[PDB]
Amino acid sequence: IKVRENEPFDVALRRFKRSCEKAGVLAEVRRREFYEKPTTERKRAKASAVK
Amino acid sequence: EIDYKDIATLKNYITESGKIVPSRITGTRAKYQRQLARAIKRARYLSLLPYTDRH
Amino acid sequence: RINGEIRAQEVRLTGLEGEQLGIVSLREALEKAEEAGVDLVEISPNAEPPVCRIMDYGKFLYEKSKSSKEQKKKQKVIQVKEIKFRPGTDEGDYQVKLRSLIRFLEEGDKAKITLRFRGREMAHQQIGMEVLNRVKDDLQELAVVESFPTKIEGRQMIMVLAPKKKQ
Amino acid sequence: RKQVSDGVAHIHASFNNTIVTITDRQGNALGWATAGGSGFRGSRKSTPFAAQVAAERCADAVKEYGIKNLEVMVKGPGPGRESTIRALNAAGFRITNITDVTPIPHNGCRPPKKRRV
RNA sequence: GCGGCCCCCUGGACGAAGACUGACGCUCAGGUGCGAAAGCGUGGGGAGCAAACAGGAUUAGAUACCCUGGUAGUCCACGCCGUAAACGAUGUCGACUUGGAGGUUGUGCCCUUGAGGCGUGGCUUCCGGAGCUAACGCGUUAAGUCGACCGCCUGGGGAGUACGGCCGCAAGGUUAAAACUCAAAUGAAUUG
Repeated sequence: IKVRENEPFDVALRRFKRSCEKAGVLAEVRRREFYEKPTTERKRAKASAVK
Repeated sequence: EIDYKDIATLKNYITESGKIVPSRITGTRAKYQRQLARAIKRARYLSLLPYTDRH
Repeated sequence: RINGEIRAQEVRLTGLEGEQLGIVSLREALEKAEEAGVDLVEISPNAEPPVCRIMDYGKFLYEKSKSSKEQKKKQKVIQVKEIKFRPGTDEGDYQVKLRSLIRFLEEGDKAKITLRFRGREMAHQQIGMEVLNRVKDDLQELAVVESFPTKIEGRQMIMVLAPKKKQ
Repeated sequence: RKQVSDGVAHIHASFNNTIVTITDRQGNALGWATAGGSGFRGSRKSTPFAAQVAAERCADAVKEYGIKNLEVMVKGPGPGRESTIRALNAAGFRITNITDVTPIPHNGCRPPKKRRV
């Protein structure tokens, strides 16, 4: 995740690595633990976005 | 194919971090990526490519 | 006042161990604080001379914060208490309410009571005053009256009791 | 003083925290600042304007040395993380690195559960 | 119910041709074993957070919804416990009956000549013919037409309790209780 960022850009341009790290999942597990539920929530975008 | 000694060729299928690229992007057959992932993990054990690129 | 915000010509500076340093230039104190690698806090700017206390920044910060915080928790533990009373009282739920009320009062919390009168009591205020007296009658040595009701505000009553303090 | 052109800027943007700390290789104290120390008690400490004011606060606390560039230890997806760097990178100096050092633990520990809201 | 990489045993599954046994098959009352997590017994550990518990804020509040600590506990060793929305809310086995779009797995050939057709199995989703249903829907893996054999249902509450028995010291688990009460509890579908 170590990159040699320079002056002009000043913002972001690390979307791929930020998505790879994905602190959201650790933030969510920080509060409550489930082990089961996300399986039901998925398989809906692919099923719906077809025509 | 069944080989594992093409780390240069293998490097194309890893991220800059070396992370495991799903076939959704590459489009390879599942059988192939299975052996590819095995080879990648074994190479990681041999420290040819790191666990992650920040090491 | 921090750094250059200090404007008093003469200030009272005291050492870390409490020695009397007298009135000295602010430059030396600022240099000592900067070498002390932490931030600078002034306590009383309005005093002439302003009083300055030097101690390592958040060590002293959160020590005094601890003192104030424990003094805040010195106040009685606050839940909120309110149980209504109705003249249309039955046999045992009367005792249920009485036990709840005495349980909350023994907790040593502030008083908060609302009492609803059943319907047409505005022309029959006699029953209301009698049941209030019976509350006093059932709390002769158990509760103390602070104000005596004479006026009816809508269908409820505004009245505040006081806690029994051992004096 | 004693320009070396390499150092460390530890920054950690949390929900109620955002800080900047400046040090060289060894780690004798050089500079740091806290948003909570800047005020903003309550839900204001990590807010972007408080974030950036603490950022130029730390920057000013460390402008005395005049070295050219350092590394930035980017940490914490808490509120801010951009107004902080935006106030920092605007210092005019060169920047060397942006690194999200926040580790990726892999089944590390069970975290708390109580909070309903 | 099962996911990093190594080393020992391995019911399966299908494709190929061949081979020899010659009905040797299905359900299986009781009977036998396995069996989510929690929990209970003797040995080590607590990074983990949380049962109780400790400090705070809180409205009509009832230890409450959030904060900081926190014991068992979860992990290996042996035993017990055998229940769960243990549901695809569909007992097991075999035979027949429109069509399409999938992935996934394999052999055969011919252009593998790239990423074509062929016959493959097992599942997968979307469909939807007929038909079946009160409808919802189901719909070659039928809730379609049949066959063979077990299990189970007979208004609601009373009530999975009364007792007895059985098994487990332990928590409890299976078999099943009337008197009384009701005229109903229902299931699918139309307007705010």
